[PDB]
Amino acid sequence: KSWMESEFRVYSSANNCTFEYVSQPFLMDLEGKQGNFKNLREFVFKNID
Amino acid sequence: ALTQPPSASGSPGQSVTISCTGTSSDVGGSNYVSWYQQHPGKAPKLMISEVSKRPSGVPDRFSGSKSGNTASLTVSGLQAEDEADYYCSSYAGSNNWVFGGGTKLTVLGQPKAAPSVTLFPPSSEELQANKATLVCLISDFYPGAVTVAWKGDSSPVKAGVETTTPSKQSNNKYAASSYLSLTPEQWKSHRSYSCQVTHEGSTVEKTVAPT
Amino acid sequence: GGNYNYLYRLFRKSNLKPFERDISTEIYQAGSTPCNGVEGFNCYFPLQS
Ligand SMILES: *[C@@H]1O[C@H](CO)[C@@H](O)[C@H](O)[C@H]1NC(C)=O
Ligand SMILES: *[C@@H]1O[C@H](CO)[C@@H](O)[C@H](O)[C@H]1NC(C)=O
Repeated sequence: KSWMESEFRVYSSANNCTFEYVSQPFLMDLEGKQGNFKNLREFVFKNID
Repeated sequence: ALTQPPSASGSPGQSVTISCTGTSSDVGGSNYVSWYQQHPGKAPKLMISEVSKRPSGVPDRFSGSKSGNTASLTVSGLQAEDEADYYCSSYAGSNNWVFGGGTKLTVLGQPKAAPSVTLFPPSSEELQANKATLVCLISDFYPGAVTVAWKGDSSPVKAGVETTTPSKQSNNKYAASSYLSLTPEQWKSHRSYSCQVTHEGSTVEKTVAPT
Repeated sequence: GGNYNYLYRLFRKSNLKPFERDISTEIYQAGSTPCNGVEGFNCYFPLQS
């Protein structure tokens, strides 16, 4: 009785890393709902200096 | 290689052109095309840099241009002394660095001459010597852009022939020679051979038949 | 005899923005014809010691 995280297919290699951060562990839900959109998340990304 | 016609000449105080007509990906696909000059005995001297540029010296009669896969040089005014070879050159793709073929550039102040041709078949002692050589001599043909072709009874041949580069005589015209190697059984195989020489479009040929 | 552990970039297409870092070692093309990742005619390794 479970939805589980199986694949992570993003990159092949990662050679010369400069910055790295990893948050504290948690566990999301991953369960597929069937209602209406219940969550809005908004982000602003800027890149200066 | 690249292509340039091996003979071009004109009157002193005029404009002569020389075409380099390379392919793409060395001359058409680039811009680093140069022109050199070699007097008979010296090192080459850089005469024209990229496309149309000059070093110091180099009096402004020489000019260059490029119109696609054909770059060209033009001398505007033969003083007396710009007889040279004028190799064109290009940078090809992978550091290749190709070259040209070389064009003699004379200035016959007078009237062109006729290449006197003379042909000799293999002597008798050579026939007894189990070998055979045809001898084609060319002489007195002012402007030196001669070329030669050899003929068996009806067909051209391209094996066993050696051709001297033209050499200047005392009268300041040229002379040349070519040799044809044959086994005597091939000498009597074909009923006759000939040496033809072409010179400024014109052509003269001589012919000899075995006995 | 020299210490060659310290390097600097000598060639780039444009100036850096402030506070960025360029650790790429792609071969700088000084000419009009490309060179496909070999050093040679008008193509230089962009880092010197
Ligand atoms: C990145 O990787 C390449 C090849 O593995 C290496 O030459 C280079 O030194 C690395 N970068 C740094 C900052 O060490
Ligand atoms: C950012 O990357 C682009 C790649 O298209 C490059 O053209 C540009 O010069 C880079 N930024 C700077 C400041 O050079």
